[PDB]
Amino acid sequence: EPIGEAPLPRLRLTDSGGKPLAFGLIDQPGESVELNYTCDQDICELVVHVDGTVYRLLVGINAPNLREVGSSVFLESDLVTVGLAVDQIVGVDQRSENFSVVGTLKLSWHDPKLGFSPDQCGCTVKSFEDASIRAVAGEINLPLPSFSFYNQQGNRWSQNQVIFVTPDGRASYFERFTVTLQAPDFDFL
Amino acid sequence: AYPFDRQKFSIKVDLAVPTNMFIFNEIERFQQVVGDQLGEEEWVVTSYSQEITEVPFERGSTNSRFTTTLLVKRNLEYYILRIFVPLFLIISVSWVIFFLKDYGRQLEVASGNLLVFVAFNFTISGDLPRLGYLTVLDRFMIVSFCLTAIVVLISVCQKRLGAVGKQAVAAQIDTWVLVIYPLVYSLYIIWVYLRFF
Repeated sequence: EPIGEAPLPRLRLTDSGGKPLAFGLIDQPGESVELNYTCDQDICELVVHVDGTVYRLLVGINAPNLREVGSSVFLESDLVTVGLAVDQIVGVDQRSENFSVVGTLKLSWHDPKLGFSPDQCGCTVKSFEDASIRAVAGEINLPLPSFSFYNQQGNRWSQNQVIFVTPDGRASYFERFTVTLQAPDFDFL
Repeated sequence: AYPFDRQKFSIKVDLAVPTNMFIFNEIERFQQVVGDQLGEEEWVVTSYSQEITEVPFERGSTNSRFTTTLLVKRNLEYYILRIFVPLFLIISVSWVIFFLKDYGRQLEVASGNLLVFVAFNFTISGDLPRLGYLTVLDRFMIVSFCLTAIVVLISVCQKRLGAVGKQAVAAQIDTWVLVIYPLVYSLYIIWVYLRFF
């Protein structure tokens, strides 16, 4: 239902692969749209498309009389938490307009995959380092974030990389780097 | 034409496989070719271009190529301030002392200017390759070098010539160097206006 004076957008429920399963049929009032589907397969992974190529959208599960923020969430998570800190300022080069820092990075997010029982290892946290990290997820084929220092010139000497995994799914990625960046707002007036 | 020149820079991307296996077909700009801020205030971009050609290799193999070109120009605020201002002042005063009839002092200032210029000669050469020809800035300094070693000749001739008593030649010839010195540089500038502007 639009907040106010906003045209009705297109909606469509398909499969995570891409095949469509259901469509939304609007009524005479025009202030809301309706879409209904009931699964009959062993796994039902669903995606909600909202097409407009602000607005309010409601999603429910097993909610007869949904008319008139539940107990739990009903959408997955790919939200990444970030954090950066500065430890040193190695130098400043006025004439070439760049500077260097030595810092540390923290990326952490939630994934229902990559979980593990405490029986496979007898342990509670698993650790990977250096280039073995590239030798994990490809077999599992689950997407990882990949960052990039946008305004970096040259190479980035990172001396340590580590990711800790907790059975429920939480993974925290740390990094320690030394990089040279560009400063384009130097004003000598 | 240094330092009044506008050079061009190229980026060439080439394929490592023959034409029959791959080629380049179309040029697509998914982003702005030249970003708004780049640094390097000394050079300023005025245009750009992209094109695709075909270059030969080996004996019967050719590969694609894709060229990006940038056209640039040089700012003149640094050069006008470190070189052109100190050089104009030293030449002007070495011409205004000519009003004083204290001879030999004319030699003393002109001798010192010989020492200064060889310093300005090494300074300018500091940031250029060991070139094989003549720039513009190199011609200007050659003219001032040769001209100033001629006024010392006149001053040493004037000093001896006034010992005999023939000051009439000395005073009359003194005014001659009062017009040749400021006229010549104006002549040289005109010869530079036509060849570049």
